[PDB]
Amino acid sequence: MKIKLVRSVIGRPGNQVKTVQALGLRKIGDSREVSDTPAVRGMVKTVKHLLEVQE
Amino acid sequence: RRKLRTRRKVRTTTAASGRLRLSVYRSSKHIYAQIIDDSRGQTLAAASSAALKSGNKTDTAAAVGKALAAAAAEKGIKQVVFDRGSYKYHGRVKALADAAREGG
Amino acid sequence: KRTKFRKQFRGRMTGDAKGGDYVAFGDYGLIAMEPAWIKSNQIEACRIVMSRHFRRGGKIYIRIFPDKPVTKKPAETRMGKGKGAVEYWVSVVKPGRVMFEVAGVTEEQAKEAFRLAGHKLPIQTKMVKREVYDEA
Amino acid sequence: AHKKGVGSSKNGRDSNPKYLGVKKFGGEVVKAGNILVRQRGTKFKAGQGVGMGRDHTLFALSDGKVVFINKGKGARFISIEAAQ
Amino acid sequence: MELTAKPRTPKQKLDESMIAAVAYNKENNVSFALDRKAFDRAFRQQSTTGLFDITVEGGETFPALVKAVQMDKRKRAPIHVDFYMVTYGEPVEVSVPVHTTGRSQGEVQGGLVDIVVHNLQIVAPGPRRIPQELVVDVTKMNIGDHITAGDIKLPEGCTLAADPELTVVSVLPPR
RNA sequence: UCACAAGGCUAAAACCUUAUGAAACUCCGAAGGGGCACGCGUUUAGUCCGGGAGUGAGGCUGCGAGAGCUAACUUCCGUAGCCGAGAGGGAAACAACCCAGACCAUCAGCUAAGGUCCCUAAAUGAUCGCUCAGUGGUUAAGGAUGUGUCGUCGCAUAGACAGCCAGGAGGUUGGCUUAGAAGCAGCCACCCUUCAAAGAGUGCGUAAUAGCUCACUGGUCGAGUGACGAUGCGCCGAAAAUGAUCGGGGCUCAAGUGAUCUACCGAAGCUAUGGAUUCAACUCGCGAAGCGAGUUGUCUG
RNA sequence: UCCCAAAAUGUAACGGAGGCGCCCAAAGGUCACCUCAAGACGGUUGGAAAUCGUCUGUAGAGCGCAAAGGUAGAAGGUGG
RNA sequence: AUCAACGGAUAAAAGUUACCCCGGGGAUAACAGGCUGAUCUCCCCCGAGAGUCCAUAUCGGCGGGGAGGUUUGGCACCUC
RNA sequence: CACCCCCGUGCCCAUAGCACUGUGGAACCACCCCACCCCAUGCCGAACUGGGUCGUGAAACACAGCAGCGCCAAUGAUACUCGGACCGCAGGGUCCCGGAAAAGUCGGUCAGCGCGGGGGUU
Ligand SMILES: [Mg+2]
Ligand SMILES: [Mg+2]
Ligand SMILES: [Mg+2]
Ligand SMILES: [Mg+2]
Ligand SMILES: [Mg+2]
Ligand SMILES: [Mg+2]
Ligand SMILES: [Mg+2]
Repeated sequence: MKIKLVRSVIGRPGNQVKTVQALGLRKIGDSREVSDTPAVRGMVKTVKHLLEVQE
Repeated sequence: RRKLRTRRKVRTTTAASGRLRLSVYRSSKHIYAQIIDDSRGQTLAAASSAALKSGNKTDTAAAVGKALAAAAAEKGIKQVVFDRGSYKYHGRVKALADAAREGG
Repeated sequence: KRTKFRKQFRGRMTGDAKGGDYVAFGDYGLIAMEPAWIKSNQIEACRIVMSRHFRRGGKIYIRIFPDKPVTKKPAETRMGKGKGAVEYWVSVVKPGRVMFEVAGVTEEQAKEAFRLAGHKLPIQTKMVKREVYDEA
Repeated sequence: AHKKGVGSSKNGRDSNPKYLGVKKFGGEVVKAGNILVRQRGTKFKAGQGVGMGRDHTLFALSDGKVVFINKGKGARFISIEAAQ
Repeated sequence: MELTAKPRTPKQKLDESMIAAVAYNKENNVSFALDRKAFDRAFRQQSTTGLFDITVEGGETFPALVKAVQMDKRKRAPIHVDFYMVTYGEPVEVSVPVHTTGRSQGEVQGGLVDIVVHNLQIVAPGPRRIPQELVVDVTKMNIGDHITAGDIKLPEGCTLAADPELTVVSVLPPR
C-alpha cells in the first residue's frame, strides 16, 4: 500500500501525531511502501485524512 | 424450611476443604447416605436401606453407616464432609455418623 | 401551572422530542417546531385564549406541564451562594412534542384557537390532524 | 448573643476523598495476596482461590489467573484458574 | 403498489421520493424500498383495517397488512413502514377505528360525544374478513352515559381483545 | 422512587385503559474509555541510579457540564488544540481561528489555507440555474397576489372564477333576552314552503325599522380558475450621538449566489543546487581509551 | 454519603442535598433455629392501624444512626 | 487535644488610627472607559375587553418578539 | 446412556416460572398413626424428634397436557456516537465514515445435560 503525508500534524490530536510517527513519516510529502496487515492497515485508517492512500 | 437444606448445603464449603461430602435422606425410612465428589458431578460410594432393611426402619441406624464406612475403604476414601439435610443431628442420623466415624 | 411536591433546583440540555404522539385524546393538535422552556404563565395564557374561543364545553388537552424550576439574581452580588428557588416553573419542549389538542370543535374553530394561542408562545408552531396509531 | 440559630442552614460545601472499583481483571496474572476488587457490599462474590476481607475486598489466596463469571448481576464471581 | 430494490444501505433511496419497508410472517422476512407518494395516497385510505399486494421488481406477488409506521418527529412525513404478510385463514389482533352515527339526545342539552377509544384491538377476526370501520349509534345516549366494550356489536366471528367494562364512547357535560 | 395529563371507577387510597417528565429515578443500554496478554507489525522511546534547575498568576477556542439571565473578552471543572515560548502565508488591520513548525545561501520549481475585475500575485474561466434587493455588504416575533420549482384537494366547453343586466324569498318584527333587540349587543336551533333560486342568514348602517350588497339562480362572453400547504432566493419589520464606506474603487452589460469542471497564483510547508551543525553507525591516523579528519543517513523555532 | 463527575480512577466553585465527633458486655465470637412490609376477607376491649386466623407476597421490610452499595441459601429476627 | 483555624506557630494574647508611615498591587475596589444588557428606556406582534353600537378614532388584560446603551448593576480587561 | 419409572444429589440457577387441567399407592415418597422418654416447642409433637403399621394418594410431590399471563426475543428502521468536515448571534442543527441501542413487532418457550442407589418388561 503506497502512503504519502499530505497534511501537517500541527493542530492534530496527540495520538494522530503519534501514529504518523509509527508509520515512519516525518515531513509532508514523505511517501513509503506499506504492509497489508490489520495493525499496519489500522494505523493508516487512524490518520486516513492526513494521508494520500493509493491501493 | 426448604431453607435448612440450602443452609447446611451452602455452609458445606466444597473445594476449600479438599474433602468429599456425605449426603443423607432421613426424611423417610429409606436413608440414602451417599459419598459425593465435589468437582465432578459424581457420587462415589453410597449405602441405602431399601435393599434389606434388617427388620428395623429407624434402628437400621448404624447398619447403613457401617455399610457405607466399609464401602468407603473398598474405594480408598478416608476424608469426609457430613451434610445433615434438614435433620437436626440427634438420633437416626447421629448413629449413622458414629457408625461411619468408627468404621473408617 | 406549578408542581405540588419536589426537590427545589435543576440544570439545562436539549435534543429532538422523546414522548409526544400526534393523535391521542383529541382530533386536532398543536406541535412545536423549535426547542424552548414553556413558562407556567404562557400555557395559562394559551389555555384561557382557547377556553374563551370555545365558550362552553371544555375539550382542551394540555399535553405539556411545567415541572422544571428556574432561578434569579436578588438585585446584585455574586459573593454569595446558589439562588432564587421561587422564580418560575418550566416545561422543556422539543420539536415534535404535542403541547395542546382540541376535541368537539370544527377544523375552522380549531384553526383559529391555535392561531390565537400561537401568538402567546415563545416558539413557532404547526396545526395538525389524525392518522397516528403507534402503541395502545 | 442572638435568639436566631447556632449553625446557618442551607449549605453546599461538604464531600469526601473516596476510592473503589476493580483492581485486577479477566486475564491478569496474580500473586497470592493481590487485591482484585474494592467494593461496598457483595457486587462480586468470592470464588476459587478468592478471599473476602472485612470491607468486602476480594483478594487472591493463591497465585494464578483472574477469571470473571457474570451469571446476571448479583451472581457475580471472581475466580483464580491456577496456572502451575 | 410496486416495490423496487432491497439493499441494507438506504443511501441510494433516501435522496429520492422513496420510503424504506419490511414484510414478515415467520418463513420470509425480506428487505424492501417503495414510493413515498404512492404509499401515502393508498395508506390514507387503508390503514391497519385494510391491505394491498406488494409486487417486487422481479414478478413476485404477496398480500400484506400494515403492522406499524415510523415517521420523522421534526417533519410530519413517514420514514419507514412495517408490513405483516397475510395467512388466508387465521390472523392477529387488529386496531379498528371506532366511529359515531346520528346526533345524540345528550349532545342537545349541552353535551358532547367523547370518543374515548379512537382505535379498538379485536381478538380472532378472520383475514380479508377484517372490518374497515366500526360504527356505533349514539342517539340513545344522555349526559353521564358511558358505552363500554362489552356493549358493542362486532361483525360476525370477531371477538374482543379489550376488557368489557372499559369506556369507548361517552357523552360529556358543558364548561 | 418523586412528579404529572385525559377518562373509567370507588366511600378518597388502590386498580384499569390512554398519555408523560427526571442531576441526586432505572427493566435496559451504546459509541467510547480503562486494565491485562500477545505482537502475529510498524515505529522509537522507556525505566533505574546520581548532579543542576526552573515552574506551583495562565490565556483563548471547539466539545462536555455546573454557577450566571442556555448574559459577559464572565466564572469554575473536564477534554483536544494553539498562544504562552511560534517566525512564515491567509483572515483589510488582528496572541488565539484556517494553513503551516523558520540550520544558512539562490534574481530556480510544486503546493496548502486562501485566492484569480482594478488597487493586488493569478480565468473579466466554462456549463446549467436562481436573485434586481446593492439583497449580497445589520437580528427576531409577526407580515406580504415578490419571483423560481416540486406537490395536495376542488369547480369547470354537460360552459366555471371575475366584470356586466335582472332577481334575492313568505311564515317572520324565529322565539327568548330585555327600555327595544326585527338577517347583524348576547343563548338554543339552522326545521319549513314556493322553485330557475333565495342561509331563521356576511360586512356596513339608524335608536330599533328601512337602506345598501353577499351566500344561491338565469342571460351574454368564451377559456383554465381557485384554496391550503412544502421548499430556493429576495421584501417589509430595521431609530443613536465627529464623516462616511462591503478594506476601497467599483459590480447585476455579476466582480452576487446553488451545483459541476479544469487552469493558474500563492508560505520560511515540499522540491532543486550548493554549504555548515547534532547525534549515530561504517573507514583510518596513534603504545591505548579518546579526539582528529573522511563518506552515508539523520538532525538543527 | 449521594449528585455535579463527561459508563475506569481522579476532577473545581461562597454549586445542589444530607450526616458524623458516638454507640453496643452483646448490637462481639461461635453453634443452633427463625423469615419480612403491605393488602383482601373473617372475628374480644376493639373497629383508620393494633393482638388472631387463613390467601396473595424478591423483599415493596429490617439492618443503632446520614445516604449509597449490599443482603432472605441472611448481613434481618430468637437462644445456648 | 472542640490543639474544631481539625498537617495542629508560644505554656502564655484584644482593639483603634481622620495624626498616621514604608514596601507593593491596576494581581484588587471607588471614577471613567470596555464586554454584557438582567434592570432601565423605547418600539413592534396578537386582540381579551373599554369605546351607545363597532377590537384597532383613541385606549390594549394575560401573554409574546426586538431595538437602544442615557440607569442600577454584573464582570474586573488598560490605567494605583 | 438396553428400556420404563422412582428416591437422592449436581451443572445450569425463568426458553427452567405460575395458573388451569389429567394420570400415579401400596416399589419409592407423602400425609397418617401413637409419644412416657432421647430430643423439642419465649404457647402448642405445627415444626423439629422418636416408634410404626394399617388407611388413603386427599393435601404435598413426581410426571404429562396447554401458549391465558409471565420469561426469552429477531430482521428492518430510527435514537445516540468514535473519527472526518460544516451551519447558526444563540438556544440548537446538518453532511461523510465506521460502531450501534432501548422500546416495539415477527416469533421462540410449560428446558437441557450428568453421577449414584432402588424397583419394573409374568
Ligand atoms: Mg429567536
Ligand atoms: Mg466601572
Ligand atoms: Mg423484554
Ligand atoms: Mg472512522
Ligand atoms: Mg463529531
Ligand atoms: Mg460558531
Ligand atoms: Mg450513521
